Amino acid sequence: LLASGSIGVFGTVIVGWMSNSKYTVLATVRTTAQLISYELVLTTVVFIIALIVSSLNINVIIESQYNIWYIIPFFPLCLIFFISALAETARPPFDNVEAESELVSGHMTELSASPFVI
Amino acid sequence: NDFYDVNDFFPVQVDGIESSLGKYEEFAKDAHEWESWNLQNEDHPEYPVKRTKIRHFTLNFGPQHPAAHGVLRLILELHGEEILRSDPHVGLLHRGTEKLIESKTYMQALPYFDRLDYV
Amino acid sequence: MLFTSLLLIIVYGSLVNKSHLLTKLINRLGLIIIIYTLLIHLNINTLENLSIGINMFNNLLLINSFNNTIIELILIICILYVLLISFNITGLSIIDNLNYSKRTFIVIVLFNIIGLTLLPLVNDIMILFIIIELQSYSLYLLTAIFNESHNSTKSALYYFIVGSIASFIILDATVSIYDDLGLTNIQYILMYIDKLEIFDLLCLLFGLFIKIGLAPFYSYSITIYSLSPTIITNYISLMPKLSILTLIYIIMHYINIVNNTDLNYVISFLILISMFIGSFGGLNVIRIKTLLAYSSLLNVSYMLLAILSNSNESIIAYIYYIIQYSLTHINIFSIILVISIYLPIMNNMLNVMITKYSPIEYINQLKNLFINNIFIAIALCISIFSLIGIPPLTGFYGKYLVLISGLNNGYVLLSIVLIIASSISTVYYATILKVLSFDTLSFKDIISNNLIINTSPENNNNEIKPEISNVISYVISSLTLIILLIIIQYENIVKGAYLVLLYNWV
Amino acid sequence: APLQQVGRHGGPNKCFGEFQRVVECMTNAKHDSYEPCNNLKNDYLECRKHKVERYKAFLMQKHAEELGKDPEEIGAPFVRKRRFLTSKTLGLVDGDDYEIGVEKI
Amino acid sequence: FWPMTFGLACCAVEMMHVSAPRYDQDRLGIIFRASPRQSDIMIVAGTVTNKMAPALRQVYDQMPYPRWVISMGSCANGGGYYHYSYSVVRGVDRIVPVDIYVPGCPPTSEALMYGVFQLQKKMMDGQTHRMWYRSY
Amino acid sequence: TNPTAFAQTTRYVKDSTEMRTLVLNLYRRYLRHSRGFVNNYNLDIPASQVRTKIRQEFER
Amino acid sequence: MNLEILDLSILGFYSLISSNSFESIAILVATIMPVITELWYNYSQLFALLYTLIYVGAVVILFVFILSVINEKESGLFILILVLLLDDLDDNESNDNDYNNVYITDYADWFNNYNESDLSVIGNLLFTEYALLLLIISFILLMSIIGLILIVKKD
Amino acid sequence: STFISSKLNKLVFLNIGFILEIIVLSWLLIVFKVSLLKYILLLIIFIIL
Amino acid sequence: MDLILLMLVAVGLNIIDIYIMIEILIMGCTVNTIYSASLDNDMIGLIYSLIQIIIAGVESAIGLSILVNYNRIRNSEEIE
Amino acid sequence: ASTLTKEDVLTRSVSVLRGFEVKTKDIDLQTTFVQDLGMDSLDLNDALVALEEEFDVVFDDKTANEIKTVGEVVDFVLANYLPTEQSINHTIR
Amino acid sequence: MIPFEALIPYAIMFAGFCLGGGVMNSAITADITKRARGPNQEIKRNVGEDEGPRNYTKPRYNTDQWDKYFAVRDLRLTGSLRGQSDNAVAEESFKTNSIQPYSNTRRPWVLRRHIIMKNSPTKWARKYSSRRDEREQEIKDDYIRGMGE
Amino acid sequence: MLQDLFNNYVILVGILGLIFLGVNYFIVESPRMDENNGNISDYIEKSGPFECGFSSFNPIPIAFILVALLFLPFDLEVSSMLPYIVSIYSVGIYGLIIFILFLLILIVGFIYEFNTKSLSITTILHKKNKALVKNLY
Ligand SMILES: CCCCCCCCCCCCCCCCCC(=O)OC[C@H](COP(=O)(O)OCCN)OC(=O)CCCCCCCCCCCCCCCCC
Ligand code: SF4
Repeated sequence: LLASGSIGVFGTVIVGWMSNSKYTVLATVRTTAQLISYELVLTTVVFIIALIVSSLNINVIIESQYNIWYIIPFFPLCLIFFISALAETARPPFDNVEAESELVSGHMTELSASPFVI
Repeated sequence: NDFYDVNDFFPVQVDGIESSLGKYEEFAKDAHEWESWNLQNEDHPEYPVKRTKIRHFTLNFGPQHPAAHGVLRLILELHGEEILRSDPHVGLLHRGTEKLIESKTYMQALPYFDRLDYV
Repeated sequence: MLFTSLLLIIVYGSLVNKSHLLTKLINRLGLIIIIYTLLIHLNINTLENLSIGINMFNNLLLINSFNNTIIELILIICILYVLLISFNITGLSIIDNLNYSKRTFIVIVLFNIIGLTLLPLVNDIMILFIIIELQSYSLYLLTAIFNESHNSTKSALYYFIVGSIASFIILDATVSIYDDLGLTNIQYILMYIDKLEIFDLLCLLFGLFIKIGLAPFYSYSITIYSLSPTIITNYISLMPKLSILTLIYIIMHYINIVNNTDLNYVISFLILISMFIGSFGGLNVIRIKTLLAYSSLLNVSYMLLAILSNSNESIIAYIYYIIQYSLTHINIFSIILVISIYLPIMNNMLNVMITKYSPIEYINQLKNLFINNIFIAIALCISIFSLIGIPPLTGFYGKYLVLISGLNNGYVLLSIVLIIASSISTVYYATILKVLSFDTLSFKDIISNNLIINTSPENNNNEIKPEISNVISYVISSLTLIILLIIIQYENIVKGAYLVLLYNWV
Repeated sequence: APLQQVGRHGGPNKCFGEFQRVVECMTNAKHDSYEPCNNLKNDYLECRKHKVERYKAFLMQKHAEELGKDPEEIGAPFVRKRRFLTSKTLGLVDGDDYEIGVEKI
Repeated sequence: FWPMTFGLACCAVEMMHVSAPRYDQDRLGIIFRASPRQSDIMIVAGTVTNKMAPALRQVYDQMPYPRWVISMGSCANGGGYYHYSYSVVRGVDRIVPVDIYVPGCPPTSEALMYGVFQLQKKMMDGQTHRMWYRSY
Repeated sequence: TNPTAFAQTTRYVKDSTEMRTLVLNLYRRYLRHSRGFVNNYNLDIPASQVRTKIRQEFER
Repeated sequence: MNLEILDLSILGFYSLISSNSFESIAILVATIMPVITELWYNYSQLFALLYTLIYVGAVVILFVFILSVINEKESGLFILILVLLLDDLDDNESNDNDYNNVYITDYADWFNNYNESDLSVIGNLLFTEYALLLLIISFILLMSIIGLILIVKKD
Repeated sequence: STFISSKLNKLVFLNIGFILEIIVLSWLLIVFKVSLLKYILLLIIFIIL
Repeated sequence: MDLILLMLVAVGLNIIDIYIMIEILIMGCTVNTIYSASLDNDMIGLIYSLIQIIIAGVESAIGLSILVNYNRIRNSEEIE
Repeated sequence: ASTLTKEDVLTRSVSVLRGFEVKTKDIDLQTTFVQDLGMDSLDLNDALVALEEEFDVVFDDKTANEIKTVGEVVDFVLANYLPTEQSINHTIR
Repeated sequence: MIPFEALIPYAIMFAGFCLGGGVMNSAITADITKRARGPNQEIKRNVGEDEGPRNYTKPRYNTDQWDKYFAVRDLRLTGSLRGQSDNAVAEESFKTNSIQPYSNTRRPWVLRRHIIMKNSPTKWARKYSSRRDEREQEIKDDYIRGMGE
Repeated sequence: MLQDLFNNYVILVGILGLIFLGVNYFIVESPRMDENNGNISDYIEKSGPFECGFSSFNPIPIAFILVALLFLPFDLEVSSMLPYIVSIYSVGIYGLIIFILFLLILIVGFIYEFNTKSLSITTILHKKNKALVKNLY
């Protein structure tokens, strides 16, 4: 699950890196580090939960929460997980990649029709 | 100039360059191939490097931008991200209201003022 | 003691304010750490007990009396190098303040000593690759420690690429060995020393040959040494060979069990070719560091003949040679860091650009050193005479002992070439002596006040003002008399090398 | 001494036994030389790559070619597609030949 | 119906009020976009000066088809109050083709929505593909 | 506040000869950038005519 | 139809013709993906995922990060296909014919009732048996943090 | 010596392509049988000329 | 075919292209180790492969850092 | 470095100077611009930039507003020719 | 004042998860159960009159190496990877249907076809040098050279 | 554990990629049908950048570079915690103490890069203030 997400990160930065538009090519160096920086936080949080159950299986983690939900012992990690999740999808308030007031559509200011939808 | 541009240490006098098989001038016509024979260091502060005057990254924060709540052409000259110089190009909404008021009576000139600050 | 103190220096250096006095004082903290390391090492480690060979850390590291000799030598030579950065090499603030502009200099050096001292001890292919990277990564950082310099950064980029290919060859040989046997520990591989492809250990040597600058790979080492600052070249051109040549000797010790002749012919092909380039190469050069780069290659060629022969006299030849060559190397570079005060100053033709990184860069900048400082000129003369091989200096006994090991094993062809190559190289060692002194009598009575040393301020005009700092002068004098007067205690030293064993026993 | 040849479950793997018998012989004190352990060294290499046994398979393939022995009648029956390990092939009494389910266990 | 945020002057204030809570253009599927690539409707809301005119043509050319242009207010329509000025284009239809003209100074928010509703009725009347089968 | 690129101070000259040096200097500056004028403005004519028409307006 | 051959022939075709640094970084990604996919099937699924997590997620996007920093500036069809065809003919990495033509099996056994993943054993040995290898690695990582800052940081 | 040293000076130049190519050539010494060394010794002597 | 050194034709003409070839070269070593370890059912080979992947990452970071500072050293006027 | 020579550069100076209509079409080192060529204000300055375009060189206003003899220009160019800057990737590879 | 028009999309997203989950839980359970009824298609489809209530088998997760040995062992007994049977004695076909898979041990395709990954000091000696292979071929030869004794 | 159901999913997603691209290419009206003024190629006005209307023509901070560069050492630290996760029980206290030591040495790096403030962008170029000092005679 963490490996698959990091392939998507590579997909995001490639959009602008093949473009000469200043707005589109602006959102690569800032896009790259934002996803790079909050990937360590998201990866470590997943590993702490995996450490509490000593399993890297999704099904085992869910079943391990029968008597207690990990929001009660690890509430701070849930805030940290949710904050990190916002950055990885580039959602606001971590919106600086595709900021309309700052960089218009970001990488999508050069995208239209099917490349925009996908 | 317009298109390109070009010490902390003692000026050291080196005279009499010689190797084991002869002196410099005896092999100076071949030393263009021997790169360990280059007398021109590339770290000397006086090293002439003809570098072009590449203009600073100049973004056009042009009118078609949500930030430009009118018609603004903001020209930003920056080093990296920190802004060095900014050149606002106003006038994209110049309609010559001041020229038009002079041809209308005081009662007709009033509506020209609701259209200065729209809000 | 080394590792624990390194963490304290890392944290402390990042706290205190950036200044030259504090940077120079922290460099004197490292000089203590290296000294403390030697006292703890010599206390527990003894020749009499390490003779059998002792496995450490789950057999990953194996230590014996041959490796133990070099660890103490490495620590000693690292003390003499840190004395340069920790005290004044000239005393002129303009030239010296380069050594104190970097706070991580001593930290990276302390990183390397951990890398250098553990490499001879490795006993697992898994830890061989890790340790060789710890040493290799520390050299690239030290080469680029002066990140403002264009030549220094260009050299580290060249160093990183060549070393990366060198490390890949080393990594690939170990993988191939693991493919055949499935074993990682070197002792377990020795059980199958007759059942594995012995040329995969040769592919391992081809990687270690790149890192010591052996022809045909010599090209990058000459370029690197002639571009880095003289303080940097003084370290990176000697230290890697101290710890890699010890490792190469051990790997060749295991290899000669099966006594494969094809392996010896290829290595003799490289030793023979390197002597040719190491001798004829330096004939037409103007840069001193390029000259000492070709000089270094020739001495590595001699030291490989002792390694290649690999007998009981080869331990003595290698152990003695590696010690005397280090002291000679330190002595020569220390002098070049000092005699830069006698350079003239312009008040023209050939437009020679000098920088604060290599103030002494050309051989003819040694001109008239017999006049400006006669005592230090003889010290440079004695050091060069040792490299030539004039008896009864230290250099003669290195070549004499190497020849014994070489001819006792039938390397007649290589023994004659090394004696031809030694004489050819004497031409360009003699040029350094020609520049030092030969124009003395024409320049004897000259009106010289434009030297760099003449820009030093006058303190009192009543007290005596020595021209050279205290510590650097004592080091130069000590190593010059040790080079010169080895004949006095030579018999004890050589008999002190008969005892260094590598599984000889009985 | 360090562990070598550790299985994917933490225990000794297939060829650890052979390697251990080699170490016992090499580090033994009653041996004058390493000659007696030469056969054990071959077995450890044999256990890992089966080079001698693969060679024996090559001759039995080649010898049958020069005699005309039919491969289908000297060799052993095999199935290449796992979906067609049908109960007819497995020999079950009333087994169909319809494919088996190898989608999800 | 994603327009392009091309508000120039006081006509743009009424354009933003269409998106305000009371009228809520978004409830009809109208989202203002800041780029021609993602927009198909150009709304000229304000005075088109001579200096702005070449930029307006460039922004128009960068919109992928199909595209429609609405002229809002008297300035865009025919100059308006500034018809006899030395720096005002007397009608944006001298620069780009205009599909519908919204009258007013400024048009009320409902007047602009009537213009948008009128254009949608026209877009639903298109026969782009039946034209191929019959007219072609 | 700092002036923009290629800006100059506005000084009222009082000598005739002084002006011509400025006038002649400025002429090459137009000529020097002529190729860039074509490149930046994507002009359909070679830079030769761009240099050609600059000179005429000075003489006027 | 071992289609893994066709992926590399395309890859081997574009490695001979790449000009800029955009295509050079593309050869990297186009090489890991066959490496990951051929590890996912066949040999080791654990190290296919470790490669994606560590190579693609960590060291590959660093290349494109610095390419945007460095710069972006600036053969014949007969010779390429001739070279690729010549490269295509001889693909036997080893010359033990029996080792490459004769198949082998293993026999399973039930003696291992404590079945756990490979990453369980690797951690079991790395944190106990070879704890020196693990500790030196954190030491090599430590030197890099110091090493990066001294090389790049200006003041 | 003037002839030999003038060739050797032409070889020391900072160039990744040159050093990389030399290294990969040296892998041939592991492939060729050792009895071919003297021919490589003659071939080297020729390219001096 | 590769005995004529064909791989030199396959390496681009930028310093960054050399860095990639070093990674692709080392990648072959790790894949070889994973291949042997799985066949032998030996986890010690998998420990080696894990170290090779981690060590090959540190090598990339240092090399890029040198390359990055190499690039800015030319573009070091900064007199604006 | 500047790999140019005084004799060779004049050939580039001669041929490019041939591009303006003059009373005397023959060109040497001592050929002047007002007398030997008969150029006014604008014709001279067009020649200077044309020579600048050939030599990768830019005159200064001090020199360019005072030139009478050609040889000074050939003196100017040889004393003011620098190699075009090499990019980071081009230098070492 | 709860807006129901605002919650309409959520009730549709709730149905999206339920649609996928409802299908997966039932379809996979039905398929696993049906194939665990007997060794032929005329048994799997039909339900006998004298058969009792049907006991569905839920899909299995978090397996290990014993579940790969148990699955094949169940296959040789019932014709299904998750068959059910508790006969104290197996069929006599159980002793002649053990499946032992034979597969090659060749290096990956990328390791031996990549334009760059295949170049190495030791990989050339494996590919172009006979030194290793002639030495090993001696041991293979001496296997058949020792059958005489 | 069987993964033939997973394989069909990956294959279908691969097929879904070709469908998304081509569905646009088969449903858009022909350029002649809309306005005929040209294809995307010749219509260079439509096939160009967006610069808000006006036609115009990366020296990034070193702090951004050190953010990305230091990502790599801190990533290899996190990825090498993976073996400890699935073996926390069977390594016991011994592997737990080693793991903590493995983290302390890396933390000393965190201290070093926290004290130097390597990631801070800083402002060395601007934001200067001075004291007006009279120089009476
Ligand atoms: C889901 C599919 C994702 C891939 C879609 C693109 C497929 C097209 C084929 C490229 C991929 C083949 C793998 C080999 C890399 C070749 C890269 C290359 O040489 O450039 C290709 C691309 C188009 O340029 P082209 O005309 O082909 O070459 C001359 C251009 N001066 O030059 C460009 O850089 C244009 C932008 C392409 C960016 C692609 C990024 C690299 C590929 C990573 C994704 C796929 C991973 C590899 C999977 C297949 C491996 C064999
Ligand atoms: S038409 Fe009226 S409201 Fe609209 S921009 Fe012009 S003056 Fe303003």
